[PDB]
Amino acid sequence: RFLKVKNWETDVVLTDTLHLKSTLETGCTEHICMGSIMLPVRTKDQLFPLAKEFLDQYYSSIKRFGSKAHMDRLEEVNKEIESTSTYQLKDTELIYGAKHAWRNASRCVGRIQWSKLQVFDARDCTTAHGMFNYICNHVKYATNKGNLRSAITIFPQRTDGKHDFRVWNSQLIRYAGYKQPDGSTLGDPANVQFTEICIQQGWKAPRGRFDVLPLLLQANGNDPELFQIPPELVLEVPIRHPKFDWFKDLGLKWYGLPAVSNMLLEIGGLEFSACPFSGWYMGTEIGVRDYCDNSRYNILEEVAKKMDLDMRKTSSLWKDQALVEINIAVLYSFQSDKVTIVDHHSATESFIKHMENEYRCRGGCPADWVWIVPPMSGSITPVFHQEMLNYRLTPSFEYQPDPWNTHVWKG
Amino acid sequence: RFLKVKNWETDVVLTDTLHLKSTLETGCTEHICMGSIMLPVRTKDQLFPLAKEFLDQYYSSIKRFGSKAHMDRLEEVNKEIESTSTYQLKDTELIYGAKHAWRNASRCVGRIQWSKLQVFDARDCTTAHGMFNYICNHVKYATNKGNLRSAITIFPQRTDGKHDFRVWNSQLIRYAGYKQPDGSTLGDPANVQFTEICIQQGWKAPRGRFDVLPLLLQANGNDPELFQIPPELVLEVPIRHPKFDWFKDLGLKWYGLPAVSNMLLEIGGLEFSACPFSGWYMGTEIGVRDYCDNSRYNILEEVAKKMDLDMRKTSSLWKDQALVEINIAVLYSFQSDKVTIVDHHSATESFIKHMENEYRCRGGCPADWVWIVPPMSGSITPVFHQEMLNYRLTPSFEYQPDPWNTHVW
Ligand code: HEM
Ligand code: HEM
Ligand SMILES: Cc1cc(N)nc(C[C@@H]2CNC[C@@H]2OCCNCC(F)(F)c2ccccc2)c1
Ligand SMILES: Cc1cc(N)nc(C[C@@H]2CNC[C@@H]2OCCNCC(F)(F)c2ccccc2)c1
Ligand SMILES: C[C@H](O)[C@H](O)[C@H]1CNc2nc(N)[nH]c(=O)c2N1
Ligand SMILES: C[C@H](O)[C@H](O)[C@H]1CNc2nc(N)[nH]c(=O)c2N1
Ligand SMILES: [Zn+2]
Repeated sequence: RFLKVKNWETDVVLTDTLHLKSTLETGCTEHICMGSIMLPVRTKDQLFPLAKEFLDQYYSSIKRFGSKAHMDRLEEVNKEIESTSTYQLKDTELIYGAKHAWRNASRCVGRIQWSKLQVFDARDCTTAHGMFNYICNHVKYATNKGNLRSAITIFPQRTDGKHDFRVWNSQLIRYAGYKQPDGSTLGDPANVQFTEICIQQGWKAPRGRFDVLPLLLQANGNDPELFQIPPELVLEVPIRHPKFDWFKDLGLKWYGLPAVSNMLLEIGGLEFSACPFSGWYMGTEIGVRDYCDNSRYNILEEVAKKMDLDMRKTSSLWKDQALVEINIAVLYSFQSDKVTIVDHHSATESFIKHMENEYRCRGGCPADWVWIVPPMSGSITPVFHQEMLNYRLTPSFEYQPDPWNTHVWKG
Repeated sequence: RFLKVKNWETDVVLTDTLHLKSTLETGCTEHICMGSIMLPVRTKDQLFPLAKEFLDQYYSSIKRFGSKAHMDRLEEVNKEIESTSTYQLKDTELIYGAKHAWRNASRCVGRIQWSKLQVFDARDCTTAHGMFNYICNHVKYATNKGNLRSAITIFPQRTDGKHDFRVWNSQLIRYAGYKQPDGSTLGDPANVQFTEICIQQGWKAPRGRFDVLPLLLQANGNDPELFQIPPELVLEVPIRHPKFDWFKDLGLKWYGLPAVSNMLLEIGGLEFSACPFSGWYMGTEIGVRDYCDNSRYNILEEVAKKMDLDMRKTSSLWKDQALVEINIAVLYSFQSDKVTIVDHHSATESFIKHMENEYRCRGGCPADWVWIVPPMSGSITPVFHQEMLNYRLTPSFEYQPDPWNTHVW
């Protein structure tokens, strides 16, 4: 079967065949679409088909499908599963697997970059201190003094689910949030719960607006341990505006390295519960979401006050005007400090070229429109006008619940 | 089977039970989501369960479910379908059905208004000339000198499908588009094909940038005929900016009355193929889509130039800056001329309030996030942060293909 998608701006029609390789469920049915819902141990039995499907994909990718090496590896993995109940990936397979999880990540607008990914194999890690060292090296490598390089660090896979490696932080670098007795929040309101956990675990909180959180690291199912990232490894950018000299005195800054650390990487049926990965920012992540969400730093009012906008009616579009200036400021600040960043126009235009290439060479590109369209100026980006098909391919990144909800405290 | 939707800004969680009454298919499956795809006669046998499902909901709405009058009407409609192959709605049922088609319109952000809809029953209409009169009266009533009022006009239902009433136009009021001898497009590029059909049917085109198209009306399955809406019934607004004196020199205008005329209204299995309806604009429709879509009036570049912005690099956000100014100018111009308009902040706030009402009083609210979130400033409106379930309830409005594909002349 063939599914078609149309671009309503160009009339370009693309044909998807890749969706035929999708196995997992979307949340949608013939009767209900869950496209805007954020959240819509294996037996030997379920594991070998998953392993075989992956190894088949891997061996096809290297043009060795059906070779003796391919058949030998199937046999090897089969024997390993029957005897030890799991199996280990070759380094080559792990690299291919991590690259493909990114390539398959339907919510990721940055996927033109997918084949350029530095994979740090941390499967020999055994302790939280060991995890800390690996994560420091990842941060330093990926940061590269502002010339950011995409990377992922992969810690040992799940075994019985009682020995999980987990990074408790949702991102390697984030700022603390402190709920005040008067109900106001200091710093990032998104990180209040996690900040409270770190404090409980013994973190001495500076209690300012931009305190870099410590890492909370769980190795081998043990209780998590606290570590502070060396400050000299945390590259930050003070935010200023090219025309407005008062913008700097808002006191804003942000970190240069966006690094997701709470997702689960599935490759060949194996589950990597700790697999922090990083790229570089699209400006709107910071200027639209982190700064302007009512739920986050919420700076729109203060910015519009300083611009002397007419704020007595929403129809002056004061929020929209202030929003644009804040995003100009973020991009300008990053560019001026020589820290990699991409604007939403550039990123979406590159995504469309990536997606067309994928349709030609792969027969599709699963994409989640709700996430791919930027949170400002949607329809002046080419992705707004592009029909997309969302489906789930493996290898994959999956959301997993926060560890504090499920962790068995050892004491 | 009982489903939750969470607002990620406020943490409010609502439980949807209404989706279990949903009937039609979405285009999605367990393997593939088609949420971003724009486009994802009845026999006696198919018609009666549709009639019954509708009449049950109707009698329930007026708290007379299972009453003698409920059973009597079901009986009456059954007899009528068996004997005549179709049936006629009572005026009360027609009004109820049209209001609920709007209530069920998952792509409509303006549904807080759904119960205030003026329904014009045009089922007695028999000719294209009659259609034109009804439409002028709708246009005049809905416009109301700029104080717009929501309205729908409902022409006769489909019979054997060879006698369809259709308005060939996609909206009652739209501007012509013409392909120019040097490859550019004058007017609205979206209307080039329809304008050619108008000219070849007789229309004398003025060949300007903002020529209101004539209506092409089809009655009783006949070949459509051309009528010009009286110019004095088409309220238009010159676009100016409150700060930029030069903005007026772009020579932009838009019409005040948005009136969708190409959809099919289904009520109780009955199909109203000509049912033009109108409300009032949300400003982004005009300022973001009509003016700034690359395939539409495409004015971003000219505005940005007049603002003297750095157009050399995307990262200066010149497109974004010009976009906001164009939308400020649309809203200002409508407001100054006392023509109803709503900004995207205000409209989305109202929709969230509407969703909460629908959840508490009805068990849910079908909504299509891809359409409901405005085409600019998505995440600074509250709908961006609201999970929505999309599902199809009847009575409904459905898109139908342009009739010039269907029509045999
Ligand atoms: C190279 C530059 C990259 C850019 C500009 C980029 C951009 C983005 C953006 C804007 C999002 C949506 C983020 C949000 O709204 O929270 C996203 C999501 C995502 N990205 Fe990329 N990304 C990049 C690199 C990467 C890399 C290296 C990986 C993994 C190897 C990756 C995997 C993902 C995944 C799994 C999601 C969904 C995240 C979630 O569900 O929370 N991205 N990306
Ligand atoms: C009274 C003020 C109204 C407002 C502010 C409003 C707002 C909107 C907007 C912004 C859209 C998306 C339009 C687009 O992007 O093309 C829409 C779609 C829609 N509206 Fe409403 N509307 C109003 C009245 C009505 C009425 C009176 C009806 C029916 C009686 C209605 C039914 C629909 C339908 C069926 C759609 C989807 C249209 C399509 O598929 O092309 N609306 N509305
Ligand atoms: C509920 C839920 C589900 C889910 N899948 N995901 C989340 C994290 C949310 C998504 N939206 C804001 C926040 O994500 C925060 C992290 N944003 C991505 C990034 F900046 F870290 C990044 C890393 C690497 C490359 C580019 C960018 C929550
Ligand atoms: C392909 C396709 C499918 C579909 N269902 N619909 C369309 C009309 C498109 C949608 N998006 C732009 C254009 O719609 C143009 C009409 N816009 C709505 C309105 F302005 F007429 C209006 C009426 C009443 C109240 C408020 C506003 C195309
Ligand atoms: C409810 C809705 O799905 C939710 O707010 C989504 C919308 N789109 C998004 N898109 C991106 N890139 N990141 C997000 O966090 C969200 N949030
Ligand atoms: C491909 C995508 O579905 C298409 O561009 C949609 C996106 N959201 C929209 N939303 C509204 N209100 N109107 C539209 O025409 C569209 N177009
Ligand atoms: Zn879906």
